[PDB]
Amino acid sequence: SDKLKEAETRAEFAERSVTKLEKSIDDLEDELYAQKLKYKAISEELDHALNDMTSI
Amino acid sequence: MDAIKKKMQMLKLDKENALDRAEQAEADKKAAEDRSKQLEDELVSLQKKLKGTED
Repeated sequence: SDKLKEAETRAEFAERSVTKLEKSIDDLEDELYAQKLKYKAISEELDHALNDMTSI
Repeated sequence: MDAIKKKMQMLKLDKENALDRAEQAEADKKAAEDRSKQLEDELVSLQKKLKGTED
């Protein structure tokens, strides 16, 4: 019974830790999505300036 | 970006104004030279008429 309690406690902590890690990776994935949007927008604006200047 | 576009627009406004002024000056030169040459032809005809009167 004592060993079962110990193992259950460690497994519960492991579940909590993996939940925290999954939330953290969600946050960082969202941040990378935002920065990818930033690069898309800046490249699009540079292309717009290029086409405006080449087309006067 | 942002300032680059505005600077390009300034460089284009200068382009349009300079080109328009050049074209207008060229038209002015054409008109003025045509005026001068027609006056010279009138002068020539007057010389010939004077010659006939002298005869």
